[PDB]
Amino acid sequence: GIVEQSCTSISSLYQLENYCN
Amino acid sequence: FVNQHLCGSDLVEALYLVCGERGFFYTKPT
Repeated sequence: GIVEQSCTSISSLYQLENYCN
Repeated sequence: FVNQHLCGSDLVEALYLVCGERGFFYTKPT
């Protein structure tokens, strides 16, 4: 899925664009 | 887009930079 490994937040926030409200 | 291991307050704050949608909510451990 996402996170749980390197905490990512680097090459996957384009995905994080759907975390906001 | 540098360094790694952020998800905690970094996917969060960094979200203010990625989403910036008047707020956000991600899943955090514990």
